[PDB]
Amino acid sequence: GNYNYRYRLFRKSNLKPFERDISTEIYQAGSTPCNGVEGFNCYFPLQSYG
Amino acid sequence: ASVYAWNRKRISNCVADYSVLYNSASFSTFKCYGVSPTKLNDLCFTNVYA
Repeated sequence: GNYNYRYRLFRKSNLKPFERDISTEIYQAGSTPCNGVEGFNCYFPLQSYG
Repeated sequence: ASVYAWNRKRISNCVADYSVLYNSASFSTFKCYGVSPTKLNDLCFTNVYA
């Protein structure tokens, strides 16, 4: 399994055309704030292909 | 109910506030395989099988 290729599953809004966003910021998918800490409804934006 | 005789609850003819169910912290697993969790309060479906 090669995991060197990563895609962004989660983002707060859609990208603009020809826009590159390389920010590894935690994503708030729920009501409880994350404050940069992983947990419930706080998922890493980058996930690897299997 | 037991898993071999799982009850099938039909939810229809009503308004569902999935945000209230989503924001409860006691749920340790909330995984959607065909829809988006944040779009449950916007989409409309014929009936729901529980």
